[PDB]
Amino acid sequence: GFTDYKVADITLAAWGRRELIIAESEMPALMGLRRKYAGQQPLKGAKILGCIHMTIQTGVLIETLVALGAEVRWSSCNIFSTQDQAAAAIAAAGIPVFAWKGETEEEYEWCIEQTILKDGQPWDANMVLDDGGDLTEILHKKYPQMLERIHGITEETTTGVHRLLDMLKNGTLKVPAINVNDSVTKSKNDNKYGCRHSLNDAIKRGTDHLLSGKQALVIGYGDVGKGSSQSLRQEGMIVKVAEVDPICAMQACMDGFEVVSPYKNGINDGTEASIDAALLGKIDLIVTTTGNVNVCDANMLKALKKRAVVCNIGHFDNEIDTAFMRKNWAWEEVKPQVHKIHRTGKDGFDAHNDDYLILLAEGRLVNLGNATGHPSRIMDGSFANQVLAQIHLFEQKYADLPAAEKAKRLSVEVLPKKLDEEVALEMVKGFGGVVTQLTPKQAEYIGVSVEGPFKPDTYRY
Amino acid sequence: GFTDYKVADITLAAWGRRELIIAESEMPALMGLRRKYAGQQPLKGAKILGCIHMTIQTGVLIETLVALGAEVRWSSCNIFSTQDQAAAAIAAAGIPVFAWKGETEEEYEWCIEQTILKDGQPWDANMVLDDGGDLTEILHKKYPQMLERIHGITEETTTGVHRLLDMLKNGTLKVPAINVNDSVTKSKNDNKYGCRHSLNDAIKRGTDHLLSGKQALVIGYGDVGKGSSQSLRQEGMIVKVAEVDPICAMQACMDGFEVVSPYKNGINDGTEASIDAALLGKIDLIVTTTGNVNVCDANMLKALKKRAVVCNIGHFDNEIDTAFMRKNWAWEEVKPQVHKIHRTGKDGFDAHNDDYLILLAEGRLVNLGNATGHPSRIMDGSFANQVLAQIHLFEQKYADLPAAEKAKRLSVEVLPKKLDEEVALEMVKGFGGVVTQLTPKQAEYIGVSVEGPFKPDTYRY
Amino acid sequence: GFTDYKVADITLAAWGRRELIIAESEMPALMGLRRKYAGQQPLKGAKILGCIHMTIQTGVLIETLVALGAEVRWSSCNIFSTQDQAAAAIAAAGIPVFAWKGETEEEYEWCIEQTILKDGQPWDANMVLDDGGDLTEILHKKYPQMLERIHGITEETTTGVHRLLDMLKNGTLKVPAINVNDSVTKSKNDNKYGCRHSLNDAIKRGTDHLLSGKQALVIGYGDVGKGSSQSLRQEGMIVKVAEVDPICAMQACMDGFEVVSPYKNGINDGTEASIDAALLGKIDLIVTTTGNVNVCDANMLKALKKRAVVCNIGHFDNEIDTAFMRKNWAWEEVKPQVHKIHRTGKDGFDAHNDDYLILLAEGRLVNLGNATGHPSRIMDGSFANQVLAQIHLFEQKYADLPAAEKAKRLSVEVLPKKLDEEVALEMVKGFGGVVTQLTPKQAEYIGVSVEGPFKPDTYRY
Amino acid sequence: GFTDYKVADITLAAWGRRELIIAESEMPALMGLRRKYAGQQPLKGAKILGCIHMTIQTGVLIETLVALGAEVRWSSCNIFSTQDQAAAAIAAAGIPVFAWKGETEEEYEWCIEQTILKDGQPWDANMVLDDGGDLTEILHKKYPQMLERIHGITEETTTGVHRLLDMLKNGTLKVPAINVNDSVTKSKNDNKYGCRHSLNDAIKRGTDHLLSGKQALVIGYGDVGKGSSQSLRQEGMIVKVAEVDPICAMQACMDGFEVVSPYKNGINDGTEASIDAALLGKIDLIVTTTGNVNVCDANMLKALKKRAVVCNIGHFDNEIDTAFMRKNWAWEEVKPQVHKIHRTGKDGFDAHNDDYLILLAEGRLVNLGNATGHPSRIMDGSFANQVLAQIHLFEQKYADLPAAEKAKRLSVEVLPKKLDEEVALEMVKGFGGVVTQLTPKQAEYIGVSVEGPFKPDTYRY
Ligand SMILES: NC(=O)c1ccc[n+]([C@@H]2O[C@H](COP(=O)([O-])OP(=O)(O)OC[C@H]3O[C@@H](n4cnc5c(N)ncnc54)[C@H](O)[C@@H]3O)[C@@H](O)[C@H]2O)c1
Ligand SMILES: NC(=O)c1ccc[n+]([C@@H]2O[C@H](COP(=O)([O-])OP(=O)(O)OC[C@H]3O[C@@H](n4cnc5c(N)ncnc54)[C@H](O)[C@@H]3O)[C@@H](O)[C@H]2O)c1
Ligand SMILES: NC(=O)c1ccc[n+]([C@@H]2O[C@H](COP(=O)([O-])OP(=O)(O)OC[C@H]3O[C@@H](n4cnc5c(N)ncnc54)[C@H](O)[C@@H]3O)[C@@H](O)[C@H]2O)c1
Ligand SMILES: NC(=O)c1ccc[n+]([C@@H]2O[C@H](COP(=O)([O-])OP(=O)(O)OC[C@H]3O[C@@H](n4cnc5c(N)ncnc54)[C@H](O)[C@@H]3O)[C@@H](O)[C@H]2O)c1
Ligand SMILES: Nc1ncnc2[nH]cnc12
Ligand SMILES: Nc1ncnc2[nH]cnc12
Ligand SMILES: [K+]
Ligand SMILES: [K+]
Ligand SMILES: [K+]
Ligand SMILES: [K+]
Repeated sequence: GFTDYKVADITLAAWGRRELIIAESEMPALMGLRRKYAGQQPLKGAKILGCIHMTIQTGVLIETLVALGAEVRWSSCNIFSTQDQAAAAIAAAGIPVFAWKGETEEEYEWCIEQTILKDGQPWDANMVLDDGGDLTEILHKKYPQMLERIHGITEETTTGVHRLLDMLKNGTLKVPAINVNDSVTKSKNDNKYGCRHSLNDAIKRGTDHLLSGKQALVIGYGDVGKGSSQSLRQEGMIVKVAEVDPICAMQACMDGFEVVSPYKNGINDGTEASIDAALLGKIDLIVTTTGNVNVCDANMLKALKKRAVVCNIGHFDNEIDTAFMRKNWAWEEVKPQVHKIHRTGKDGFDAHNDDYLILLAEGRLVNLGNATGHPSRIMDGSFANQVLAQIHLFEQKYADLPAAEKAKRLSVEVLPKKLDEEVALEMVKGFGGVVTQLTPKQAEYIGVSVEGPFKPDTYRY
Repeated sequence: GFTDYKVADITLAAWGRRELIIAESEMPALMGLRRKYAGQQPLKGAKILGCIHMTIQTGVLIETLVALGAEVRWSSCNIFSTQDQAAAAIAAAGIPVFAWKGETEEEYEWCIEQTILKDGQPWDANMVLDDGGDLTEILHKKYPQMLERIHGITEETTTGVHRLLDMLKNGTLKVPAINVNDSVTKSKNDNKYGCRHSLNDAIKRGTDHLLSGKQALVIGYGDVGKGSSQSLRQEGMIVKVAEVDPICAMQACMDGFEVVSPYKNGINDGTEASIDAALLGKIDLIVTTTGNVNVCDANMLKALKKRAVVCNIGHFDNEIDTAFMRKNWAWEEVKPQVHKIHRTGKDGFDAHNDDYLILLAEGRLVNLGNATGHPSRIMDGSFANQVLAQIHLFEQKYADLPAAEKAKRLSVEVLPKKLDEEVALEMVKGFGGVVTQLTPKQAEYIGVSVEGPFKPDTYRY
Repeated sequence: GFTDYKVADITLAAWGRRELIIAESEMPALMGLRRKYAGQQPLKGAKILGCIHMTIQTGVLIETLVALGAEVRWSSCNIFSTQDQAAAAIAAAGIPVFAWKGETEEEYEWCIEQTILKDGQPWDANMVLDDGGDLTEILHKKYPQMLERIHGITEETTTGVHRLLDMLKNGTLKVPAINVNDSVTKSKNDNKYGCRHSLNDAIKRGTDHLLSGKQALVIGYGDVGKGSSQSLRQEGMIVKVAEVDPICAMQACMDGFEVVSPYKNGINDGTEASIDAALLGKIDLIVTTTGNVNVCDANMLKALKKRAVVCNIGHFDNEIDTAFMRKNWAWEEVKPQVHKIHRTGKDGFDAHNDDYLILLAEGRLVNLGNATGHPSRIMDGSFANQVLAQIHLFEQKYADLPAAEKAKRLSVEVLPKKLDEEVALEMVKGFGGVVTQLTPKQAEYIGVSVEGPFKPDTYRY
Repeated sequence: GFTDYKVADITLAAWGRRELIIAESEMPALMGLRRKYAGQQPLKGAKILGCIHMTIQTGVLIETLVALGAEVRWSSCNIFSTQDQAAAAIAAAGIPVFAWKGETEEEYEWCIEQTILKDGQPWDANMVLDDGGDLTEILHKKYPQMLERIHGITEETTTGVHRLLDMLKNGTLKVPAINVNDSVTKSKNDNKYGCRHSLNDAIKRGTDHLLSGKQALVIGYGDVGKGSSQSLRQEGMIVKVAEVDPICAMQACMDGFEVVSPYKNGINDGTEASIDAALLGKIDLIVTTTGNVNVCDANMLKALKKRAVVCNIGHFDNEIDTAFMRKNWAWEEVKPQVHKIHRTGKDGFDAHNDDYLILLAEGRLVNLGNATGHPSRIMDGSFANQVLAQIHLFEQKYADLPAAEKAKRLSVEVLPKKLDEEVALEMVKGFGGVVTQLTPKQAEYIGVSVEGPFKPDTYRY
């Protein structure tokens, strides 16, 4: 008689459950934590508000937290990223989840609100797991009294960490947080290799376009930009890379990419004259990866080669000026998450017009919107970190401390390197890899313990 | 009338000078510093003891320091790494240099001593530029009075930095140092991409072996191991990777390599029984990249496939147990830096014996020993950092500080990120790359200045 | 009032039509033929029985033949390869098509029969377009009177060509054929690069498995094996290749793959003892590419690592002994075209059993079964060849020739090189590529016409 | 007391002999033929004029022919391709060889003449082995009476085969020939993979330039162009490809290269206006691979980016207009086979001029001129074919036939596929590869013998 959920189609549960069982076999770090901590129940009494893409991989995360003793209430952090079979399997297990693929913005906020409210009143939540900071922001702005009982936030992604650090700098962050993004087994695994796997996957599913031999422009060359450029280059695209950070641009050059700017001499002065129209007129695919605002702007969209594909793999859709396209150009839906944007005008469209762009996922995160996001064996690292971070902040019991004790603990921290290494070891063993053990003499020679950690905290990998 | 040098053949100078003029055109960051600072003469009065591979690239470094006002006395930090035409060109310019390819160990020490002593007495040195820490160690052990007047050390390489940090922790470091290795435009340029360019280069020059289709084992997957594995994989080798650090091993797996140990279950217990003989018996090439001791040990050498190539690209030769091979097996020189090691015994050799290994550079740094090390356009980054570090420590004038002020400044530091970025920008422009400029709104959106720095100090790239 | 069709769901037609309009923009060679020949109507009077995967790409092929004057009746050549929106769009256009994704074998035969018969009697067919030879075989065995009036067969694929050549050698082939497979713009485009695009695509859609870091075994290294191995290697798989042809195996070695056999010393003597159990126990993915029989046999399936993925990209499913798996092991459907094969026995299954294989598309062509097959821009080459071949055989009018003249024309031929080159030129222009024109002196120097052909017929590319 | 030779330095013989002994271990097909045929002496009585690059690999070929009973007289087919240690080792073995690195054109012709003449009179030669057709041409034009006693020519390379086919077409070829180039274990091994190994090798040895991140233009995309493009792309160059053959251009696009022409719209009308100056002004490296004339012409050389590298890997230097550069621009030798070409004029040069090109090997085959050509394990295939071809033509005894028998045998033929496969098998075993044996049922299923051949003669691989 469980009704405390909202999903697209509960009859997808058995399919979702089959995929969860496969995903468990692909997630040895996460399932190792389930086995290790199940007897101890370290999350007994935890009540976790979770806001992260309701995929099969998030399902394994949810059920690990529950297996460790937690209660949860769950929503997705993006309108297109839910896998409806994953949501159904979680709801069928008696877990409150409010998520479906293809929400409206109003439905998106309503879903988050259904996690925060139980029976019309604030749930007695005491932990937060977030991806991008939307739940964290709603709590601080609209439900500040609830933060009086919450011990911590564990934040998944680069954009969400930025938002937390802004709150900390401004003195508005109310509970301590763990930056899960910056574990090496997250940032340099999920952010990079996850996008390598799933960017070309999403473009193929949405368009079935041949990529070999065509010209791509990747805006950004951080972790997501690195993985995205490789996703395209390994398919045979001719990839050009734009960057504002000269160190990242240096890496792009050494990795074998030509570094270009959409703007003449790199100067974005707001005029059409500043656009390198020759460059943009040759691009078949543009991908934004920055976490910044308006990096694929209206003048760039006007200058792109006819029939170019436009997509964003950063957290928020404002990387592309889709608002300009909504105001000026006609949208022809090809299928869900695939639209032809007719640059002829806004008053209907000609089904045979040759002057259109193909926009994927309406500019929302394309790997999750047009495919299934990162694969389970990659998300294993990110979500093992999430579980460890939830255990730590819940055990620390910040909400129970005296006000003086709270002041010294109000921070944004990362996990210790030793735990990062232990997650990595389980990942390596999952591939069948065999890590060598240092001899006592070798450990002494390089100045480390045989057990690790093996690198100083300054090490960049 | 200049005689204050010792090189292989001074008649090679004109050839060296032609290569220096080409290298200047490949080193825009370093030559940009030469142009920016020449008028100001920031190194006027500096007297630099330099100990680093006497290559064409080091020649451009030397002449940049001199162009900024320094005097120098120079030696190589490896017995096989000098390019004799580079050494000749520097000596022909009136610069004291003591370096040739193929020194003995006694000659190597004598060359360092010739930089320290001028006319039989300590030179009036006040700065140190070092690669690996050998000059730094000799000064601390044998010439402490000279360190009294030295303002700082700028150290090039991972191994040298480790030695500095040991001295700092023991309270034996006498002057402050800059860790040049850990600029991103050094570590994630030189250490990685430099070895990608130069490892396969050296193996080809030493052996002319086809690499495609053959089996390689790379010991280590830090920056050098990453570049080395790519150097071989891009040639079509089937590359396996060993590691003690599970995070580095995770990267190897995600990069498409099989992670293996020379020892059964990774346990190095000193017996032949622990060697994975089946694995080592299929390896055609082994490369050590660790900075550690005895990572290609006697039992591994005994188990390698007949005619395997053995080489080391870490700083010191003790990565491979070459002492064991000198004691037990006969060495047939093919040509300089290429030896067949006959596993039949040590009492002469059979020129037609099939049971040998090919050892490159007698186990010393193979890229420099059997080829020319990293290319100018990569060394541009490392050496622009060296020049900036020399300017900073020389301007700080630590030797002239009172004892109480010395105590506050005795440290090992890295260059600020802003300078790292400015070096990278010159490198990118050298490729013809165009970096984009943030708009004021974008810079505000991500919380940075339009001029940078663009990343927090914690960022790993 | 059109009812002469059978598809899954006619309401998918508008979606299919949108994808056809996109595919037209990705198929410049095929659309160029449509424009070049539309006025001349070279297929006026042609009545084409077509049997080839009812995809969007085949839709553009069908509508090109119709635009040139043909009437057609169409079926798919595989039970899982139809895209239902493509079938719907073709039926909605008034074209007889009998095809849906997920036919039974009985439905598959019924669909072919519906093209052959119209209103219960033989259609007035005079041309055949086939992929794999199934329609060709049915006509020869069951409808010889129909072949009397058929001018030729244009055969798409390696397996179908082999079947034609068998009939020719036995004197049972009744009408001439064009081997479309062996145009360079087919075999060395479609067979190789098509599988490079679509193999990893299908595995991702079926399983969402990370491929990087895992072990693959590709059986075969012809055109399909070459593209398949690249599809996996570019994702970071560690790919091993099996072959019976030592020249193809040599290419695999030089391409950077380890060449292995499932059998000890390559000897397939039918016993379990001949299986290299150590090798197969480390394989995460096996792909068959051979066009041969039982190349992934029962003993290999028994020896594979638990949870390995098993798939076939050759034309027919008998490359894998799926009959053995149907007889002995329980099948758990995950979703359409994805089955867990439980090696515990056949009397039901345990949903949590760890000892299963994942079989894709029930062993049928995996790229079409689990994804969408090759992309439009690659199929452009194959299908431009098909149109040219249909024009040529239809113009030759073999059925109308006297017996003595038929005897001189009964053959299996390829298209002339000049047409192969003209197809390629349109493909290159589609990428924006610019082919250089020889000067008269250069053309004389190498002995060719400025217009081509540029290579002798013996050239292998 | 052997004096019938001319080499650079006979004291290099011991070094050459050590490298020959290593090369034997890298050439299993060739050494397998030595072992197989040594007892039978199938070349007893053969007297072979040989004209092919006097490398270590050619040394193993020579000594295989001698071991099979032949006498030989040898020269190089290029002025820069000899390895002086290889020439010395052969001369020290008592084999007549006339070859050194850095011959003049006059010395080149004199060396060929020393093979043709013994003691001032024509040698009683009866077999010819040639690479490029220079010896074959001299025999036909200047020594036609010698061809009356010669049983055949075995020709190594694409350009030499073209010359033979021209003679055959004109009725001027006097003896039958075997096209060794067109074995698959030659053309699709040597021509492609050999250049992949040795192009980047030669550029690194000549210039030590970083290649990653720089722009290359490869003229041609046949076998040499394919291997050359990969040599550069795998180092991280951004490679553009020019072609006159649209099928080869199609392959370039699908392999992930942008296809461009040096001429606007591909039209080479002889004017400077036709040069795409924007394209050429961005190219850092141009490589000619065509076997054609003037594919890197004077107007292209004028338009290249300052400091671009120019080289040719086709057989003859006339691919580049070096004559134009000799007449107009000053040459500054950096070192042997490396020249800066100063575009400021011809009246001396400024050592610091920035407007120069770097020409490698004076436009002669760059892999052999600036490095050591293809590696032994690749040349194994080519030279096993050469030995088989020499055995066959010598056994056929064309010169001894009646005039009527000669007419029916005057042809240019390739080796049978069965032998091509047997060479390939030895190559595969050299990598440790294991070829699978077909079962009787499988061989029947695909219509081949279990022993091969496995493909029809039309197969392109
Ligand atoms: N879709 C996914 O699965 C996924 C995964 C991880 C992270 N993310 C999101 O992707 C975004 C990027 O994350 P990251 O970890 O790569 O961050 P990052 O900071 O490592 O990289 C962002 C890069 O963008 C560059 N950049 C900023 N403004 C630019 C501009 N105007 N033009 C060009 N380059 C510009 C920055 O210099 C930086 O190198 C964030 O929004 C993050 O939350 C998405
Ligand atoms: N030849 C060159 O041009 C060049 C360039 C840069 C640095 N170096 C030298 O190369 C060495 C490595 O430098 P780095 O910057 O890559 O250091 P690093 O710390 O980044 O990498 C060394 C790696 O070796 C691994 N390792 C240690 N012991 C091991 C063992 N027994 N088995 C397997 N892996 C083991 C460590 O876990 C680590 O990841 C140093 O000696 C450095 O000075 C050489
Ligand atoms: N799925 C697709 O889209 C697609 C595309 C083109 C062709 N095909 C089909 O794929 C198959 C292969 O086509 P192809 O053009 O690559 O043929 P091919 O003749 O070029 O290659 C087949 C290869 O299999 C090898 N082989 C045969 N028996 C073997 C065995 N027991 N073990 C290992 N290797 C073995 C052969 O030596 C040969 O090199 C055919 O059935 C063809 O019709 C499928
Ligand atoms: N250096 C080496 O080790 C080596 C090895 C093998 C062959 N070769 C030589 O290399 C040359 C090429 O041999 P191949 O086997 O690759 O021949 P190929 O016929 O396979 O390729 C030559 C290519 O050049 C193209 N081409 C011709 N004129 C052109 C032009 N003006 N612009 C652009 N492309 C043009 C042709 O279309 C063709 O595809 C020959 O001279 C051959 O003897 C050298
Ligand atoms: N599959 C996935 N599940 C959850 N969050 C993700 N972020 C990226 N891919 C994801
Ligand atoms: N190493 C080599 N020896 C002889 N001929 C060659 N052609 C190309 N490389 C060669
Ligand atoms: K997924
Ligand atoms: K160098
Ligand atoms: K498709
Ligand atoms: K060689």
